[PDB]
Amino acid sequence: ATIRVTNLSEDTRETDLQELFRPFGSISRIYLAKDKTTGQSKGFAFISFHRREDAARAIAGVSGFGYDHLILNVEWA
Amino acid sequence: GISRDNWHKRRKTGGKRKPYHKKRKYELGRPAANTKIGPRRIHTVGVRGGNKKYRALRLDVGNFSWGSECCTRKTRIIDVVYNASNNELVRTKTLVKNCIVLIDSTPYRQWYESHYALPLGRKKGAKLTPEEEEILNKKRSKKIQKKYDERKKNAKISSLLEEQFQQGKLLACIASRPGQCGRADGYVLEGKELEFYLRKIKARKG
Amino acid sequence: MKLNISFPATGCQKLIEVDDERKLRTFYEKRMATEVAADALGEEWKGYVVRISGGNDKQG
Amino acid sequence: MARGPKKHLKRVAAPKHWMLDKLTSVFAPRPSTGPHKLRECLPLIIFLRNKLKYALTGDEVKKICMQRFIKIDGKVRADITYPAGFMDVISIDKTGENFRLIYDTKGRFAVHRITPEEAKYKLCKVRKIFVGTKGIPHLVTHDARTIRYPDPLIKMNDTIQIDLETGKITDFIKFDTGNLCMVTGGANLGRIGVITNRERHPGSFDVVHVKDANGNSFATRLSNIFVIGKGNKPWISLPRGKGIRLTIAEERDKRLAAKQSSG
RNA sequence: GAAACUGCGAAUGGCUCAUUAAAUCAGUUAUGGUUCCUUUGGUCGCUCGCUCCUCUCCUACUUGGAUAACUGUGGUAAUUC
RNA sequence: CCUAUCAACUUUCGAUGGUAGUCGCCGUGCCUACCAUGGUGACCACGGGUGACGGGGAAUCAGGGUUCGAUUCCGGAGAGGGAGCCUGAGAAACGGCUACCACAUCCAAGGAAGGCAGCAGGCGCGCAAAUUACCCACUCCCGACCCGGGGAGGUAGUGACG
RNA sequence: CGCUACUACCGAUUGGAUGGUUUAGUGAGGCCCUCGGAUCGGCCCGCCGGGGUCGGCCCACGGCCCUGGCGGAGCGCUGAG
Repeated sequence: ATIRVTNLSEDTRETDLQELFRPFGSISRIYLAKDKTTGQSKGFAFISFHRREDAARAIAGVSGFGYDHLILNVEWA
Repeated sequence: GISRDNWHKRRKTGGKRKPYHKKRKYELGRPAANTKIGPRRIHTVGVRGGNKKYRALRLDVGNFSWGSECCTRKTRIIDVVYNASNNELVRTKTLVKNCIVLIDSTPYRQWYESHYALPLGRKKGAKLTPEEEEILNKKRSKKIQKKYDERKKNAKISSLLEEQFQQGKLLACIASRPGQCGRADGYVLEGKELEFYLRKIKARKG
Repeated sequence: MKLNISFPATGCQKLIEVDDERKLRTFYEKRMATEVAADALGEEWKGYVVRISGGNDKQG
Repeated sequence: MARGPKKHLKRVAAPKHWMLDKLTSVFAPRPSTGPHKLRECLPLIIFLRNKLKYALTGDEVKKICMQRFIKIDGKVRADITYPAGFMDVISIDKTGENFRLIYDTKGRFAVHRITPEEAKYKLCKVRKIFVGTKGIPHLVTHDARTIRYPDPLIKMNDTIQIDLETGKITDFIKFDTGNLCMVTGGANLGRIGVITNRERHPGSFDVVHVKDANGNSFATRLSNIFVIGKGNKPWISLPRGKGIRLTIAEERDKRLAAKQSSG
């Protein structure tokens, strides 16, 4: 499905997330909201998995898992 | 759909088989005819490998054979008195192979009296009065002597047969599948078999 | 709607546009076989008996 | 799946004794349905353009057939992959040449010209002799030809001269000990010889002890023995390679001696 | 001779090995337990006269009547509608 | 093939058998009545696992063995997942159908049409794998047919698997 | 006993996720089966056109019969539906 990720840093880009979400199955694509007028990575991302099982697994784990000294928040989009 | 295979169910060992392929047209195993008693309809059905199979829905006539005289006559089948496959079949009046049915006495008796030119006895008062007497008199003027020489130990037939004539119906056994053949044909019960079926009919009732 | 009225003696057919409610309404709740009177539509369909035969809805 | 029978056969999966190539063509001719089984058959095409070499395309093969210059068994065929078999005669009516198919003991189908006298008839062994419907008798030959009212003393494994002008039985030869046989299939392919003894075993499979002309003795199943006439009385000639049996050493000596000695 | 009806192919072909542990499958056997178009070979007048309606059942020098393609009018935002 | 840190198992929704019937192209607990209490295991059953399709075959080994097999051929199986069905001798068929479920598409919002584990190609995936090409002339297959159609198949291109 | 790093274990949160089995309930769809008659003709009763016969050998138009046309009566009664 599509899952939303929030509480991203501006030092956390698509590439940093790409390796992070591989133990929860292979991502199809990682879209990340950027605005270059203010900041870099706004704070919201949308990761798109190919399969429904893989997507749900991510939401469960990643929520409570630390990455760059912040608690990532993941939830169904 | 409705199914018929050996690659399902339990093993000898107490194991369980796991499928071989997915249901196929050959396995089809069509629902029952459920043919009973009422006005005749039969339908032609297209079945596997080509060929035509009759599906009977309602039958009420059969071709019942008198096996000790080697003649078969087409008669009514009015009811199921006994069936040994299931008791319910009798009650519901569903015709299946080996149903013990009731057929008319009168055509078999009429055939015998005419053919042998002497009556078995007297079936009934009503039966006697217009003809039976006619047959006894003979239409042979002339060739009376020929009949007497020809027929020895007649003016009678076997005890079991005579007893059934008195009842006004004869017990008969269905010797064909009424739902697949489309024929409810059978042979008239006689000797030991008739005695046994009457014993069963009496045993079950009451 | 447009009535596709055919005279089958001549083998002809034509459309006509009738949007007048009274002229139409006569043919409503008729089923394909039933006769109707076409007198409603004018003098030129007066004395005509019409057998409804079919047609097409909206969305085809 | 598999929802029905194949209508194709690949090459390099066809029977060896047809003498096709390996992988240089990806499809074999495949016999049509007919009187003989596809293993033992020889599609018309292989005979016509691979042995007698009258075509170098498939386009030509179809065009040849449509001329209808070819009769097979006295009857007029036009099938591109006709399922000819054992002692089936091919009749070219444009050249007056009659060829029959009989095994080499090498195991290769022989191109074996016969006279039009010997192409009048062929000897066919009875497969079943059948009391048919309404008490009319029939014999049925191996090549699935049913002849009604057959001679009233015949019994199983008899041979029967079938005639191809007019059909029907044109006498018969009775099955007896010491009859000529050609043993077909197996490890005894294309060998000719007498009988000697037929051993009978109740239940399936009965073996027939054969002795060949050389004096090599062997058994095979009755099924693999085909009766081709009366003992020491051929009705068609021996084919190339002896048709009896020859050793690989002898065969080498023939191959080198004949080659560069002709022309 | 476009078309259309009719008949046949369309189950074959090609692809991939997920599934399944005596299941599949291999080799050896069976169908006397059964179905099979086609091809190849036989089987092609008749009711054996309803003790000839079939000499009157006298349509045999041959019966009955409807759809396509076609022609015309059309509907649908969009359909191999 | 591996497993006892799987030792008892199979029928109340038949487990095995007798008898009789329904049903099926046809055998048969296939299904059902009635009637029996069977059937199977330390010679590993039963249960669990499995990148577990099977064979012909492949690689290395003195010999003995060990390892490999989706993959040019043969058999079986499936065509997004399930279930049902029509045609036909043969199909429970995705370049047929129908429903639902998961996916995707058009929409004027009423509706409507769909299945590349076919050939090319693209996306995703990864350490990993090619032309959106040309042709039915060959090789064969199909048809009413020599005549037509074929991503069957041939042909080139890509190609330091080797 | 101490720095540092990895791993298995136990763990509040009756943490979360996914897949397969499960009682019971509900149950699409098709198939089978009991019905139904939306629908259309056919064979019979009016007028005619032809033929024919029992108005009429003027046996001819026509009535009447047959069949075609067309409507109506019972829509009677068979088949399809």
